[PDB]
Amino acid sequence: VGLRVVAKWSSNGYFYSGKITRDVKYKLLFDDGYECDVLGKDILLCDPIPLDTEVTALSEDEYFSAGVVKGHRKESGELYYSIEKEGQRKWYKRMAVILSLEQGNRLREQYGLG
Amino acid sequence: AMLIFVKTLTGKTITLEVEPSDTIENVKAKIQDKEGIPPDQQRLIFAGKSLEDGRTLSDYNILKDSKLHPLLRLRG
Repeated sequence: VGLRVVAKWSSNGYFYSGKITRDVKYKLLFDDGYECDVLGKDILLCDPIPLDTEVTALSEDEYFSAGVVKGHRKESGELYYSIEKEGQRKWYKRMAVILSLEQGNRLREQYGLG
Repeated sequence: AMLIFVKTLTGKTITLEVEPSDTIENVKAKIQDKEGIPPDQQRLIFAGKSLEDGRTLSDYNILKDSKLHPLLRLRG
C-alpha cells in the first residue's frame, strides 16, 4: 500500500502506471487521474520500469507504439522515461509509457503481485 | 481491425477496434458501447483536429500502419 505500480483493469487490456491507495483486490489511483478497484492478479510491482523493457509509449504526434526503456530521470517527484524506437531515443512522461498485455505478461514472473 | 486509444474525460484511456473506413458516428457508437456515453455528448479530436460526423477515419488520415495506435480524445 502506497507503492508505485503498473496495473490493468481488464482482461486483454493495457497496463497503466499508478499507485496502491488501499487494500480491499486493491484500490488503484492511476497517474491518468482515475481511481478504481483492480484485481491483485492484474498488478505489476515495479516502480521504475527496468532498463530494456519493451513498453508502449505515446509519441509527440499522439501515436502509441512499442519501444524500449534505455534510461530513467526523476525530476522533483516526476519520472521521465528515455524510450528508444527504431534507434531513436526520446523522453516520455511516466503517464505516456504503458504496457500491452504481452509486454505486461513478460514482467509477471519477476514483479507480479502475490 | 486496427487498435486505437480513446481518452475519456475521466482520465481513463480505453481501447477500440476500428476499421479505417469507419465513420466517426460508428466510433462514437462504439464509445457508447464501452462507456455508456451518448454520442451527442461526444466531441472527438486527434492532434487538435476535430473529428466530425458525416466523415470517416480515412478522411482524416489518422490511421497508418499496424504499429502505430493513435490517441483520440474527447473534448469538453
